[PDB]
Amino acid sequence: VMSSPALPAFLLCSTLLVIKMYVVAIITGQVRLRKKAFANPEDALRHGGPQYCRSDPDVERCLRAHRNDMETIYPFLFLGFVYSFLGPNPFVAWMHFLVFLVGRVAHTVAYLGKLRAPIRSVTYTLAQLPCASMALQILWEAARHL
Amino acid sequence: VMSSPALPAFLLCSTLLVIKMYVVAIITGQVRLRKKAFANPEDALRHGGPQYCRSDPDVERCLRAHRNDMETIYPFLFLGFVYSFLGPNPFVAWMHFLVFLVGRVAHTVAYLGKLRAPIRSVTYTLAQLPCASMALQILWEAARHL
Amino acid sequence: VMSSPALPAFLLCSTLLVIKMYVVAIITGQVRLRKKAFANPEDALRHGGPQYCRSDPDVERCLRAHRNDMETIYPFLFLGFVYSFLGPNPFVAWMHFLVFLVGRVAHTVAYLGKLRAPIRSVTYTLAQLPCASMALQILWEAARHL
Ligand SMILES: CCCCCCCCO[C@@H]1O[C@H](CO)[C@@H](O)[C@H](O)[C@H]1O
Ligand SMILES: CCCCCCCCO[C@@H]1O[C@H](CO)[C@@H](O)[C@H](O)[C@H]1O
Ligand SMILES: CCCCCCCCO[C@@H]1O[C@H](CO)[C@@H](O)[C@H](O)[C@H]1O
Ligand SMILES: N[C@@H](CCC(=O)N[C@@H](CS)C(=O)NCC(=O)O)C(=O)O
Ligand SMILES: N[C@@H](CCC(=O)N[C@@H](CS)C(=O)NCC(=O)O)C(=O)O
Ligand SMILES: N[C@@H](CCC(=O)N[C@@H](CS)C(=O)NCC(=O)O)C(=O)O
Repeated sequence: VMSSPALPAFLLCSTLLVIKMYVVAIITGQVRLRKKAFANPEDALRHGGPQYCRSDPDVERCLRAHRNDMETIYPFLFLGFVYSFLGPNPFVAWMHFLVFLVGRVAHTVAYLGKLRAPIRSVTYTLAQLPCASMALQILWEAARHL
Repeated sequence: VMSSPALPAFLLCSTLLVIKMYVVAIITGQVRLRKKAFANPEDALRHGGPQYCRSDPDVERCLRAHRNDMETIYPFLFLGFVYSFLGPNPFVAWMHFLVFLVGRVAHTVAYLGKLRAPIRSVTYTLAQLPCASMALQILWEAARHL
Repeated sequence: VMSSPALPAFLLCSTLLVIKMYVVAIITGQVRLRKKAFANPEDALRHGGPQYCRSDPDVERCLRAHRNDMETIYPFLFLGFVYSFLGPNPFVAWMHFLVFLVGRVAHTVAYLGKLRAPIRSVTYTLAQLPCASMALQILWEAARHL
């Protein structure tokens, strides 16, 4: 874990974000049960009848949050890992990771909490900035070692 | 591949799971062709007419299985890789990886096979346990190296 | 970045593909705004009224492209990273990475550009070939080190 100075901070933030995705999965399942809105007939038949194989807007919202997480957190897992080994200034690296972590936690709160626009969109954009920064830094390092 | 004692087992299980996702992709395409249920008008027009740009419940089921795989296997790819370098007891590490592998293969069989509830849900939960375990172990290691 | 001879090429292609996914995300948002097709009521109310919380076929197409990217590029990020450390012939490794990069960029152009079938399907298949190749190579290396 001490293979580079930024790596522990990266691994902490990454793992917290993976756990935060698992929390979204748990919430999704709870909403399905409470709203009786299942995706599969076999599930519905166990939980009250075929009429409960149906869509629900709160379930759909949970799925959108989880999807957006997969669109953003998964690339961070890759970029941040690589970036950690490029010898960034450790404080600058911490700032990239913390901005991503806080932005993404805020995004889920804004999404699942139905907060007014543009709160969710701002949190998304915030969190994408350090990702864009890391991606460009990796591109320069990779290109210059070809 | 021998950078740590758990790494070969991790790479074997991971790669098998990636291949298993590719199998879901292949099945999905076959179901679209057999049910004549395409997502895009350009595809439908090549395969019999515009009426075949339509949804189908078996195609939707395949997509749900693939989505659930992306929600669970992708985090395992990250967590298990990191975990392999944390000096776990090799047998304990094997058990984490094997439980995930067997649970996830069983999940796809249960999902695509339309097995009765709660078989799929149990397989999901089974497989998530080693992921939760690895995530917490990474969190402690990362935190203690800050 | 010089931990193995193939690694710089891998990191270049990977990072370009992550950026290409971000481009799909940007396009998606622009299409939502231009078509006034938002997924959430809070978004619609900010952009003209509740009637604009609605689906749109161009938005749906963008989401399909992004989903297909997550189904294919994310596994490449894992496989290609591992493969880079297995001592492949560097030119052969470059060819795997370049075929994936070109195939995936072509896939997005074909998808978002609504190009006739089977252009998108061919690009998908093209790009999957080096992934299948890397996966099998990893499987043999992992298995033989058990
Ligand atoms: C990582 C998980 C974060 C979960 C954040 C959940 C935020 C829930 O927030 C709640 O949302 C409801 C609308 O959904 C409102 O009616 C409640 O008043 C609000 O507090
Ligand atoms: C990794 C890929 C696993 C594929 C598992 C496919 C399981 C198919 O299982 C089949 O499903 C049908 C319902 O779909 C049933 O009608 C068949 O009897 C059943 O055998
Ligand atoms: C990485 C991002 C690639 C973006 C490729 C966008 C291709 C857009 O291509 C455009 O698509 C339209 C149909 O959608 C056609 O009407 C236009 O004539 C065509 O040029
Ligand atoms: N797939 C996204 C791409 C753009 C994006 O990620 N937008 C942010 C800021 S508006 C978001 O939170 N989107 C909501 C979502 O993905 O459901 C979308 O459909 O909106
Ligand atoms: N996205 C999931 C989150 C919870 C989850 O993964 N549940 C498991 C056990 S019931 C599952 O197999 N879900 C089916 C699915 O994701 O389609 C869902 O909508 O259910
Ligand atoms: N999830 C895919 C699995 C198969 C696949 O990836 N097919 C390629 C070639 S036809 C594709 O471009 N699919 C379009 C898509 O995923 O929307 C699907 O539903 O088609």
